[PDB]
Amino acid sequence: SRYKDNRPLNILGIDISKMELGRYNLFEVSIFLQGSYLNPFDPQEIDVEGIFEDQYGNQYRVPGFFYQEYKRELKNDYEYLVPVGDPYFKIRFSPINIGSYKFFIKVKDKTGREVSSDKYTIYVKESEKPGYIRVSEKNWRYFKFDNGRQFLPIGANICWATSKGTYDYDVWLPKCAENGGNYFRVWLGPSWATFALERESVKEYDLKNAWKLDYVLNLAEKLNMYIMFCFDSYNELRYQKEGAYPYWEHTPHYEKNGGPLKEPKDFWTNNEMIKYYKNKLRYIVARYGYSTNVFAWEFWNEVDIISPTAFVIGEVKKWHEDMAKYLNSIDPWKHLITTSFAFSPGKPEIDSISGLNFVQTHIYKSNRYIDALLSLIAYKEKYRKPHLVGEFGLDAGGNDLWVDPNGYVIHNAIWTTILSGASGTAMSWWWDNHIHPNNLYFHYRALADFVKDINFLEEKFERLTNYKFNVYNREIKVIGLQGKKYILLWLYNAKEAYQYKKDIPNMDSSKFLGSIELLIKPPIKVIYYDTYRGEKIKELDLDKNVIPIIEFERDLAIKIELLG
Repeated sequence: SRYKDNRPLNILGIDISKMELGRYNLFEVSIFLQGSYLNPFDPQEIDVEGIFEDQYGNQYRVPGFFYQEYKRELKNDYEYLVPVGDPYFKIRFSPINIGSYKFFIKVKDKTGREVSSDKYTIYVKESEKPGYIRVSEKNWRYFKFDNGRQFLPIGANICWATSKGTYDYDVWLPKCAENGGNYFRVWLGPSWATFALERESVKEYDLKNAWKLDYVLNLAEKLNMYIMFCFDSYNELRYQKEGAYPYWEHTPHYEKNGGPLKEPKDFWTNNEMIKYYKNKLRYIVARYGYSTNVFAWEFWNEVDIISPTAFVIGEVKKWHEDMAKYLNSIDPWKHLITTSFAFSPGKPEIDSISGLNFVQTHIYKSNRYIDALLSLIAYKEKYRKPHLVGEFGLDAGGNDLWVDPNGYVIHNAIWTTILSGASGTAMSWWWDNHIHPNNLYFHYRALADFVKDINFLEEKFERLTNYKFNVYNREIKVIGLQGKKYILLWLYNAKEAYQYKKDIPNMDSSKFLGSIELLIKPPIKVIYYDTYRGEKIKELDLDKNVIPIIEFERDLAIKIELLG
């Protein structure tokens, strides 16, 4: 309770960021107040709210949150944050409709006293922003923005920084975005994470780390990138004796460290922990919910590998059901909600929860991972909601960095996942020690440029099924999608695709190798696409349904337009 107050409840002053702003832009109110509370992060101690109403009958009840300003510097080789001024409270709002809004501020503290402001009027004009990300109503395999444009996530995990903190995101994110990236994932736990809110306590949240997350969210806003926020990771609830980077002994949840829990099993049902967790969800909604650059709220990283002493399937299921209902109810903008598993097929009792809007896969597999991805994507179509391969690599142990410096594994996975029908790319690990130093972003640029003009929401793509290969003395395989106006093929050499010691293909020749016959109606236009240089190699107008395959080293993309 370092931030306690014991004065009669009064609003002292307010600052309004701007009285006119654009659709989906941030409207920020800053509030100085005094009152009686032991913990500004607990709504039973102090409850700040903004009540906003448009001219179309919609009301928004926006929780407010405690804030400390900082000034950042790169002091030697680490980020250093200097506090500026006293902490105070904020309300962060984003308008969905344009036009006029009225709003007022309401505050209640532990004494039961309530105070309110007068009503203020603001004006919202049209903007370029596409809105929040939702599941597509036209094709449940994919995401959309509110404005109807597709959101096809292309990117990687970028879940924490080095000691350089936000200065690492200053480097990684512009490089990702200039190479077709629009997506990343960050971690808000365990307590060592860059953006850890529960750093020293589960009752009070870390204002420095929350400020870093502000900064990175603002950078995503400037770069048109969209972020999955992962609230907790399994390490928090895994005992030392169980390995796999366990952190229970160090986590603030444990009674040894000041928390309410005697053991991780009690996380799911302890009333005090549930209350604190709901307070955390309220803080996250208050501080970040306004942002259309929040793609999704993710409760857990790999909740199935918490301690086996703590995983009770019915309790974990009920907790996800109840927390998804609570989060949705307090989030004025109704962001997407998900969770994840280490077990690649996931847990159907949890994945089928209606309140989880999409499902995920994590998979680290060294052999025949192309087939594994295809199989998992086919399997999870049973849920009739989008599927994000949210973690991918060869080996949780990092063998990738030594065996595949050119990123062929990432390359194979991102092409496989997009052309197998998943909602976006397989999302690599190793952002800091592999993707960036090896400059692997070109793989994403080539894929992004291949799919950029295809509307997955309209094509009614199905996996390619009726094809005949005529290829002699080479074992070529195909992953493909057949749609209303396009067929998209990724062809790979089953031998070479899993061999990583070779230099990046430099395609010079374009000899004839073989053919693929497809069930289509001429005429058609065939585009051959170099998946490494990210460019068209050759274009062929065809009057029959036999598509030549030109020579390639490792893999080749083909885009076929149904003209007839």
